Amino acid sequence: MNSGRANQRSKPMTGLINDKKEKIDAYLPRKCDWSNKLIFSNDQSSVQIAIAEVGENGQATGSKTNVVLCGSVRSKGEAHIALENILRERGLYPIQE
Amino acid sequence: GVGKPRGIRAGRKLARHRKDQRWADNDFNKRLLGSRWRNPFMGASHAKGLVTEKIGIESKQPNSAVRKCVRVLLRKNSKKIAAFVPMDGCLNFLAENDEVLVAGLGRQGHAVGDIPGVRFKVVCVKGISLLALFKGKKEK
Amino acid sequence: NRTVIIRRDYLHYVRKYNRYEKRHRNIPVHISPCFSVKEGDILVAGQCRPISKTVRFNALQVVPNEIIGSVRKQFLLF
Amino acid sequence: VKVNILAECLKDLVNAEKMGKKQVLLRPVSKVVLKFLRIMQKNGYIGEFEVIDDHRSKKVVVELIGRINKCGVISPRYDVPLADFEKWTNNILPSRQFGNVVLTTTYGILTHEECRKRHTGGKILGFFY
Amino acid sequence: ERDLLNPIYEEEKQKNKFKRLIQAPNSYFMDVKCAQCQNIQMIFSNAQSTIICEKCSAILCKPTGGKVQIQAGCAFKIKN
Amino acid sequence: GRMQMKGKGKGISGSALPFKRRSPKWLHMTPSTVVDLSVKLAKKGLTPSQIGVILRDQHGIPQVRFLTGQKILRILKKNGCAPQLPEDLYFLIKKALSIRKHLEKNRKDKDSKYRLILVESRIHRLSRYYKLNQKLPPKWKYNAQTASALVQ
RNA sequence: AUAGCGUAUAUUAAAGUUGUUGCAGUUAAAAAGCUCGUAGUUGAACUUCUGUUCAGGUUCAUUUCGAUUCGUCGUGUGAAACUGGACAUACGUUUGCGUAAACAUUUUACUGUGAAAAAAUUAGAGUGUUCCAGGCAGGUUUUAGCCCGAAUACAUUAGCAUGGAAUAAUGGAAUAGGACUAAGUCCAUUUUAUUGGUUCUUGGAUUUGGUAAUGAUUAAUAGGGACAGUUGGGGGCAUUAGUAUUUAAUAGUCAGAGGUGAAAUUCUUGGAUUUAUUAAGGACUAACUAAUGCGAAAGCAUUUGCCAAAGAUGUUUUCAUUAAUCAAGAACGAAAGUUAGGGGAUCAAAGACGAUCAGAUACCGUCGUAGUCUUAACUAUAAACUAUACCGACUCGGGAUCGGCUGGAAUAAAUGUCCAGUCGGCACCGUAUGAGAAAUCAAAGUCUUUGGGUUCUGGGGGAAG
Ligand SMILES: [Mg+2]
Ligand SMILES: [Mg+2]
Ligand SMILES: [Mg+2]
Ligand SMILES: [Mg+2]
Ligand SMILES: [Mg+2]
Ligand SMILES: [Mg+2]
Ligand SMILES: [Mg+2]
Ligand SMILES: [Mg+2]
Ligand SMILES: [Mg+2]
Ligand SMILES: [Mg+2]
Ligand SMILES: [Mg+2]
Ligand SMILES: [Mg+2]
Ligand SMILES: [Mg+2]
Ligand SMILES: [Mg+2]
Ligand SMILES: [Mg+2]
Ligand SMILES: [Mg+2]
Ligand SMILES: [Mg+2]
Ligand SMILES: [Mg+2]
Ligand SMILES: [Mg+2]
Ligand SMILES: [Zn+2]
Repeated sequence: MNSGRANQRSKPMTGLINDKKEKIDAYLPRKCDWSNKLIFSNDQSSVQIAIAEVGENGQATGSKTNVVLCGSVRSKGEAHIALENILRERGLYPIQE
Repeated sequence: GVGKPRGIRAGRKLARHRKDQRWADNDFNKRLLGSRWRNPFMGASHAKGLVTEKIGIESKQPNSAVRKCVRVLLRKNSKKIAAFVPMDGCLNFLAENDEVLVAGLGRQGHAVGDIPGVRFKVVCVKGISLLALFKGKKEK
Repeated sequence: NRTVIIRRDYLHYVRKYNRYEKRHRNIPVHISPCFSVKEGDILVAGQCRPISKTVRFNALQVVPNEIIGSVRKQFLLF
Repeated sequence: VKVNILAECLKDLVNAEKMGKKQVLLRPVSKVVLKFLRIMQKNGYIGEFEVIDDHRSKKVVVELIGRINKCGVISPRYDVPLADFEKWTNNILPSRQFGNVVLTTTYGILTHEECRKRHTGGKILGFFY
Repeated sequence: ERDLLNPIYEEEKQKNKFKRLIQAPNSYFMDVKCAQCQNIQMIFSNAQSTIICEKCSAILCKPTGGKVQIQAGCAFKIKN
Repeated sequence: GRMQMKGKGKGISGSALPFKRRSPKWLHMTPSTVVDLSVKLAKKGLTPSQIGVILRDQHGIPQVRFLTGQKILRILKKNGCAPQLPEDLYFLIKKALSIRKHLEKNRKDKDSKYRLILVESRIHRLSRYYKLNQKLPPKWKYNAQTASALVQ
């Protein structure tokens, strides 16, 4: 039962847009990739993990997946889970052999 | 929870409950039973009276002075009232047994500042103002 | 004698607390001998000229029904 | 003693959204709870949901992402004439710009907006934003 | 990893009967063979009071607290 | 939860009906045969519940209504053996009376006086139900002396 | 501030310090000592879901376009929620010209329209009273005239009319002639210009055949009841023990015992204290005894027997909303105290004394009455304390504990161990990106992102319970 989660990412995020179709929003916060919360200016503990892409020779491609996680999630110790699953849905975990 | 009914047939219990608890609010209480009317002014704004006594009243701690005052016999009530006489040497503008106009001190039934327990002030002497007299606009 | 009392229950709305309140009214009605009236039945009555001190209403139609327990406690708003 | 199944299911829901949970088991359930969910889903907040038939009342699993800031019930279910709409949208909702107050009407259960477009009103159920 | 909709068997078996998704009971029914007269009877898993085989009147089961004590050489199979 | 125990009364005793509504496959008794047994048991003066138990333990009949379509009492009604006063109320009064009995003799026993108050409370509370639902004669009352001669 | 500006008093905001929205009640004022319970308030889930096609608008989007213009219009195409047709076991018959009626659809609350509606007010259109308050007038040389206004909204409750599908209450066929239909029997019966018989209709009742799928939703991790093995320092009767205090008896022995900070009142040769053995008499259940148990709370701890009662667990048992909370009204309710009898060992208010002290009518000591215990009765109160209302959900982790149950393991093979589950209790330890003024709190959390149900209580301090 994945459907809503997928549709959620289907379209891009937009700050405030007036009728003249400007973007009014000073910056577009990163949102957590698990809980989907907003990443604070002030968030002491919010984290962005970059994980490398691997060619069949073991080579790093220089390509990176970035997984953002938010303070409440790491803090509750959900992180070690969230990450793994975020890597499943992106097709990067488990690691093939 | 909240200890308070929420329900659409609950209307009267709610309103009655308020009609009760409302009594703990003081101004409501004092209003609702006549309290105003029994006070020495009989609900009124000011009152006229006669001067029984000129009296000094030693100020509350931590102040020392002699507050000039008068005991007045209110003409409407025939109640005896202890009233303060404002500003400087205004106690002199008063003679025993004059007509005098008296008002509240601004606490509505309570005493102000260092004068203990005295709830009233002097406004007029015979016909004239204490202000008029002080600044020496008119003469008694 | 040839007179019943009828009872109408209604919900009066109290604006402030924004809910209702259960009120009732008792109307004396006149019964023509042509009706069988069990206590706790359903009555239709038409307005009428002043027959007696209390009675301005006369019985038109009786509907039979069964009430359990006393007639008072039973509350029908229709 | 259970009063208001919509209230149970709604509060349990909000709780699990708030705890960052990925889904909710919801029990027991009614028409109204399912129509309310069909409403929130249609409107973008919850995701797909599944109904489970135990021979009695029922259970309902709800996929949530996270969107819901709050979703409440109002009890008692007051009477909301078209005139009173202003009140309830100002009192209940975060801003004019979004969020819904759901109502039962003789035309069915509606976003308060659906009610202006259907021109009716009168029984308040809950809200979500 | 956990899904409420597809809960794991060994887990639900461990849960209390009211806390499972299908809310399924723990009781069974069994065919019991009297040690003496060799009759077959049906007995509820947690059965109340006592059971005597209809042929020879000998004692098959004894009541407890949710267990029935199958007495002596009485052999049984669960029905399902 | 448990009625009239405030504070801690609250727990779950079991029964949980399986999902399959169809009667079980291993069961070879015709619904008619079942109705026969249940009525025999009934005429022997058993309770709808006690009948249920007997059928379940001894006879391999898990749920009688899923077999017949009629619950046990309804069967008893149609087939005419009827438990005049509902088993339900019957036991409550039997109890309230056993407490009367013990209490007339030990008059200093306070707990049993209070327990009695509770049980009678439940009795009236059940009376109202069975009355408004037409299962009891409308003028029927529980009194000490009236109910003591009342088939209990 | 300003041709005005001080002051007094009532009242409005300030006040979420009266709270429906919207407050507080562990310690700031605040949960009733505790249960039962009527009014009141509050109430689990299920029923024409749904799909397919047509049209009308109303919105939306825009790599469709256009036309003109300072932005509307037309048009796309698809996409919505409608609204309304249509067929699908599917919001009704039947009749007269999209609309009436009659029939049928259980009633209502609720909601949408509409009627009925007093002006002045208020909101508000028009209008330069020189502005403006405001008024209802005005504007124009086309002048024995002309142009134009005196709007509209609002008008809460209850009556009235009408559209309604949700929600909420209530209904209907469970002793059924219930429903439809055919055939009879009665009681009425408008018309046939009139009375009489037959009839006809019609409209009620009733008897019997036939038709139909004949008619009873689940069965709440709601509640009542049954039953089965237990568990408990729950209760009431009987029984019964045990040392201990006090006293007595019978033996012994002697000069001191007591008591204190020292002491003194006391007791002692009539032999105390002390020792041994018995006996009398009232209490009291030590140690085991615990962050253990039960009871509604007050409270409950020796043996055995009897009497009724209880939870939790176990149920593929039965009932089927029977439930939650609760003004009335009731059952309890430590101690102390009261009334009438008993009883009286220990302690022990009052009291008598010793001492201490400046004074002690106190703390200490020697005595000692009421009391303490008990029958019948009253009394209703406590820091009656988690100072924390009850029913219900939901939000972290961890061992342990008391009672059931379910498997498993070891042995010396069991009312005993251990292990793993789980239901219910009493708690504890961590922890909260939850709460709080904090102390702290796994509730005191899911509260301005403010509403699950229900009683109670508080509104500065004293006066004053
Ligand atoms: Mg005030
Ligand atoms: Mg002032
Ligand atoms: Mg001072
Ligand atoms: Mg000057
Ligand atoms: Mg429960
Ligand atoms: Mg204090
Ligand atoms: Mg309901
Ligand atoms: Mg049709
Ligand atoms: Mg002795
Ligand atoms: Mg003794
Ligand atoms: Mg113990
Ligand atoms: Mg005495
Ligand atoms: Mg001295
Ligand atoms: Mg003594
Ligand atoms: Mg075992
Ligand atoms: Mg607070
Ligand atoms: Mg904090
Ligand atoms: Mg803690
Ligand atoms: Mg609140
Ligand atoms: Zn045998």
